[PDB]
Amino acid sequence: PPHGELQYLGQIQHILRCGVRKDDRTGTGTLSVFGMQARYSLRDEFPLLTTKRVFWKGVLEELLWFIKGSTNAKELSSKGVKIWDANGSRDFLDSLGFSTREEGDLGPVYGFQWRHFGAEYRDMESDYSGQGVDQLQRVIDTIKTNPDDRRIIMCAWNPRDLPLMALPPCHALCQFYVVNSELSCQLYQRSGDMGLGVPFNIASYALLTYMIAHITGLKPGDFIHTLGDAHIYLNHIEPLKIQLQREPRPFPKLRILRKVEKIDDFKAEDFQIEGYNPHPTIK
Amino acid sequence: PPHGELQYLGQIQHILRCGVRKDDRTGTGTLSVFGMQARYSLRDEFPLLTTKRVFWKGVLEELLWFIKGSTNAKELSSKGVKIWDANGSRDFLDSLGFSTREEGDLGPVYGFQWRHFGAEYRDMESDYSGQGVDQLQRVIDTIKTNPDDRRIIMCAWNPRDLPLMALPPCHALCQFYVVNSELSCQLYQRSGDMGLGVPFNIASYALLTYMIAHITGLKPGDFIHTLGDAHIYLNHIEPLKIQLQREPRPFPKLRILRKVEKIDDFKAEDFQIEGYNPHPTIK
Repeated sequence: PPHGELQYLGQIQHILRCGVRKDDRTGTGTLSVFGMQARYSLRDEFPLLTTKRVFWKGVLEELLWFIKGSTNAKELSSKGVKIWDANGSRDFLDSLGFSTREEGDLGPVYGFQWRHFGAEYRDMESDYSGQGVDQLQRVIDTIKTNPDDRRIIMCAWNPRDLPLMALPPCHALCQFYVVNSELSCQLYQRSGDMGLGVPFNIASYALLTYMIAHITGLKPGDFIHTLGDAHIYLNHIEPLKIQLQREPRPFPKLRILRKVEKIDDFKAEDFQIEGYNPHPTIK
Repeated sequence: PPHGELQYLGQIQHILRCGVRKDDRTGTGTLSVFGMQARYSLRDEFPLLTTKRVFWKGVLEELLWFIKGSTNAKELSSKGVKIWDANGSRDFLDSLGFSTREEGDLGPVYGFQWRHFGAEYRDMESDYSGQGVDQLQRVIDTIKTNPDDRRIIMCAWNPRDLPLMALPPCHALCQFYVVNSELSCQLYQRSGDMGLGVPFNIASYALLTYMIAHITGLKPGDFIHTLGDAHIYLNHIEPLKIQLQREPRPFPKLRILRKVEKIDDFKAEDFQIEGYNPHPTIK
């Protein structure tokens, strides 16, 4: 019965052995392979990497933040997760050109894209209800009425809204799949920081799958992860070499205590990870 | 060198040997698998299904037709290809509830999105010039300026252009990757028919590569075909079993004759296949 984390650790083995140098927007060089796909099981397990601590409080905290549609990093920075705030700051904010944007305004990110697609973006405080298109719900719905639908997709990438967001989504699209009352998900990430980012995503979208299988009375299945430019920065090569050695521990279990009906009602206090024992630190 | 067709024939032995039963729309049954991804090398050879002849014409024609930005199926039938010709009648349009829809009108399909993403659609005829986001052009554009950027995505999926669209996007999106003057492309298929569909789609997106490469003085790298719902129609059971017997023949060579500068000036007679040796179909 092979372990899930070997899938992730394995992809790293590959990137290191065959990855070619490639710089980014900041020109920083990285080793990189293009086009990958891992399949983590969600069956009474939770793919929260064990060869290194994963920011669970962030994973959760941010996920709900999206569900809320909130597109103001200042509405998450106060939730105890400062992994966006630097995108709303006057400096970088105005730096992008939107010098006329309010401090904390990230723009049309996932949140607004998951509930108000195509919706003319006004502001991070502007009312958008009935405004646009909400796929997060439409996804939920379809699952319920016709789970055979092989077009239960939820795109967050918007060519129109692209040159207006704090930064393009690394999450192109995710299409849900249902068979034998099990809820499978496939996420398509365009870019992927196998070092300090990818693991945080495996969680984030394993979580959502768990939340929806909940609401829909479905049962968690397989979470397929597909990447375009899979890379790792050079700083990380050394650390990852060691972590590459650590043996993967048993994936924890995710349990929701309060039975919820409206996905929009879910609350941070509604989940509790039990059994998360990652390895100390590496650096 | 490990044959590449072993991939397709490799994904098929799985679909059968492990696929569950999953019926669909007009509801025939089919064994399914969710999450797959083959990698096809585009180095000095075109990935053309050898175990079974492929309608290279329709493939070649369809593409140029997509570049055109045509939503008129008849326009594609005119070149002697009747694949998208299903909807080319007032029978299908009304079947969805379309009256104003003058026969042949496929709606805001792919070409309309490629060239006019988010554009306001009226019908086949209208002058959509400058209306929307032309992912296609903007793609070849970015491949020349800075091919190091990881945002070369061609999204043909749009939630607001779905209810009006004819046949939903069986290619949610695709992403281009360049490195060391090499051009690679991975296509995301929300649903693929491993029987008589995938072969075509494969060749159909490999070509677009060869074209983009040629226009940007780049060399065809890899073609990552990432599938979502990969299924084998029950009908196609018996045949595909034996097709799994006839060892795969050398992948074709698509030699370009002349130098188009941009995809748009490409002509049907611009592609000469060399060495295509496909098996003799039975049924």
